[PDB]
Amino acid sequence: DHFNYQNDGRLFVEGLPVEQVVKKTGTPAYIYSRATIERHWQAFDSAAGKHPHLICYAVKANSNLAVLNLMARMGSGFDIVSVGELMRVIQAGGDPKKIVFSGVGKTEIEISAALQANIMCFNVESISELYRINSVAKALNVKAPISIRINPNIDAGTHPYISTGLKENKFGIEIEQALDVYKIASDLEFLEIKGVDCHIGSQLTEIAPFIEALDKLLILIDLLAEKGITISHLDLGGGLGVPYDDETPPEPAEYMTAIINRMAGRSLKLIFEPGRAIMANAGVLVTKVEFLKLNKNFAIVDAAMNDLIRPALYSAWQNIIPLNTDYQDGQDRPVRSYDIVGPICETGDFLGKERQLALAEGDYLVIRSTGAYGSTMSSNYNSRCRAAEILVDGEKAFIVREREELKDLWRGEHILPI
Amino acid sequence: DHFNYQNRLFVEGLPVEQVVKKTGTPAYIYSRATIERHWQAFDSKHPHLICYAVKANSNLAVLNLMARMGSGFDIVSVGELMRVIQAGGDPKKIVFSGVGKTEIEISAALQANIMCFNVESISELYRINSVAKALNVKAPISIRINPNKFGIEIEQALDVYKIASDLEFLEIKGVDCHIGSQLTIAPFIELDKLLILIDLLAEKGITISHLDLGGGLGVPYDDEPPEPAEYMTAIINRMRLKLIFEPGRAIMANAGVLVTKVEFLKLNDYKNFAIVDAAMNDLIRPALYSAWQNIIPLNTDYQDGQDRPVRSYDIVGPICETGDFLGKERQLALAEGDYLVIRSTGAYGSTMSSNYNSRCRAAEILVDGEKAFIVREREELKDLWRGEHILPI
Ligand SMILES: Cc1ncc(COP(=O)(O)O)c(/C=N/CCCC[C@H](N)C(=O)O)c1O
Ligand SMILES: Cc1ncc(COP(=O)(O)O)c(/C=N/CCCC[C@H](N)C(=O)O)c1O
Ligand SMILES: [K+]
Ligand SMILES: [K+]
Ligand SMILES: [K+]
Ligand SMILES: [K+]
Repeated sequence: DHFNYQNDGRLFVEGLPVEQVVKKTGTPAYIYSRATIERHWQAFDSAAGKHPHLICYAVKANSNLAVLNLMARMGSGFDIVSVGELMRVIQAGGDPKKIVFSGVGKTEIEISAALQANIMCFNVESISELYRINSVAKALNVKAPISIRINPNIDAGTHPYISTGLKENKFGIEIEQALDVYKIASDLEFLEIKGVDCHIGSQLTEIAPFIEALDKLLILIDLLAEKGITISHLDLGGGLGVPYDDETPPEPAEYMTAIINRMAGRSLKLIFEPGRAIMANAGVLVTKVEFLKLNKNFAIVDAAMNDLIRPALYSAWQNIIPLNTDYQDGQDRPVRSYDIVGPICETGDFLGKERQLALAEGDYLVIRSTGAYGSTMSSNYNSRCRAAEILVDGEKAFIVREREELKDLWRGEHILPI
Repeated sequence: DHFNYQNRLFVEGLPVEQVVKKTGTPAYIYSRATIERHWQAFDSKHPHLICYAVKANSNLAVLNLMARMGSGFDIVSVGELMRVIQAGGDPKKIVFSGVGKTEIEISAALQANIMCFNVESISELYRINSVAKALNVKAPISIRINPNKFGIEIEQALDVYKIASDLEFLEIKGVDCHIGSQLTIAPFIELDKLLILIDLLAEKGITISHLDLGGGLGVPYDDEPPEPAEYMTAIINRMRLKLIFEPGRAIMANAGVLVTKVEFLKLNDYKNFAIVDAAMNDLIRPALYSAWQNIIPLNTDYQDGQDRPVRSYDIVGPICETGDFLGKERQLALAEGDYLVIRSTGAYGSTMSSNYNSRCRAAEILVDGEKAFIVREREELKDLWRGEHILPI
């Protein structure tokens, strides 16, 4: 990424010092690198090269309009999970023909809207859902393009977590029943089979499971050919992991080449739905130290679990680094071991534990790797306003989401008449 | 609880099916009577104030109910301060907790002339004093004592209470604590150590006008202890002071439910799923804490002749994570299209909700006898991207 300390000592985001942006906007603030976003999307797109492909960015990772728009300009497709996401993508100028719609709980209203926007494909997750789609397509007199989200029989002795996740969880149709449901789809008049889909998990740090999944889906495609069902594309979902702490996942290029090499001599169109791998390290969250409480030690900062929930919800480890490596204001900064915690009234409200840091009250800290599943999971708990989000381009910073104002908190609320 | 089966499930005088028919699902539904009863149970001589913990449920109508009964409020942000004022609450009956209070929040609270700041750090004393000084007022204060990022350890109580005394624009009014939540009596009482501390402060010349015992009193979610009356008694009996209480959950938890519609049933030999239209962005307690929330049908005796084989279901929402669930392994008789009611969601329900997956926040409805009011309108899609802009290249 383009978050880089300089000979100066000061942290920069592309051409701008981070301190400079947060001085205008205040904290807490999400800050995104345009260059990092673009580089990361391209790393995926290029690596797929001559093989017929679409990159359907997973909107759920970060749905900000400016962010989406960056993708839309580069010609990206989008993977969406709601009508809210559909409208976000259209708003941002994304091509609805390049939209696939995932989700186990799609409503008739959402399916109608997506049909009327003429999206590429519905990635279907239940039998009940097939009937619903067909039923809505019928009422509009169109033909709904569909894949089935399939759960391959990944080998558990080689990928135990992925394998049981597939088995235990609400997503997809188990491969053992693939043909049966693909059949039902074929029999349905207002559906039109276009593809096969899967998504095997998230933050995966190995190529093997992806390949394993591909293999079994190719086998399935072939079995479907023989049964006189034609398959125009194969959607391999997202799930490619990133370095948060010490992990070394495959980079997008390597992940893609393995997948392409496995495509051997086929012309089948490959759809990918990455989210995290594109956005995670394309953003940070900046926060200001309010107080230090010394005993265990606490740095109390102005960001909290409503701004970033990943640590509280998943025990995610997110690196926390200072805004300057060489402070020359002569303030006393004893290195100590701090829990970094926010103002919210729960013990669960923390951003990181046991960090070795040299801090004075008033300092700014940067939480790395917060570009994915950061602002999208944010809330107003404790009636805190959602953070500003800023997009940096070279030497220009643009506010791509304004900090909420207090009077927005109770918008649409009503007291009882007396 | 005025959520009661009566034929069909009713909320006070109204069938639940009737309200959700107008508003749609998902929807939070609150009982006015239950809220009032629960606040009164606590209130019902010894000089006291009940400072409802806004964080549990900060909806304006809800806050207003408390305000009408003369309640005080415990707040943790300027956002909560403004909510309480907006709902017609008395700022003189507001105490302000929180480890991370900003100068801006302290200023606003001073200017609104609140009862007390429950202080959690030394640094914070200086900040308050510093802002009070700049406004030329005297900030009323307790120290939150730990008999966690929270509080001052009792071993250092006197030392910091001293520092406070030495500060001119602060004025020591009280002693405060909050020991945890969903407790679940013995730990409460084990008060004792704070009274001892008060006395040690008297001897040091300091005087303490009030003692704030926080919230934390638990409720029945599944099979769980003390009702408010009994909790209070034990505290009174063990007393003399003016007692401040900050209950949240014990007032609101079972004063509300969340209603949701079954979209699909996915059947497998291995596991079954009811996919509903509510999710972890509407109610995060199961995903975040593995909280058990009871999930019950809208009707015990369905007379539409649909086939409802009893099965074991996980109840899950439309959000794209395995973590998005509302409850696990429930024995339920369901058909697609049925409405389910998730109980005990009046506290830490909507207040922790978000827009993840670009889902609009649920409508919230307050029932009074035979009248239902929409106390929070469902968000519209275009509210999702409020304040967002694409780059102009
Ligand atoms: C059908 C489908 N496609 C694509 C993706 C994108 O996956 P990615 O490449 O971003 O790993 C997901 C993510 N579904 C799961 C999201 C889990 C993230 C969690 N809130 C977190 O913060 O880690 C998905 O469910
Ligand atoms: C000063 C103070 N008063 C009252 C309460 C809560 O009162 P209760 O409702 O316990 O009577 C809390 C913390 N409250 C702690 C967090 C709330 C629980 C979590 N979100 C949950 O859903 O279980 C607090 O910090
Ligand atoms: K067909
Ligand atoms: K957002
Ligand atoms: K004083
Ligand atoms: K715009």
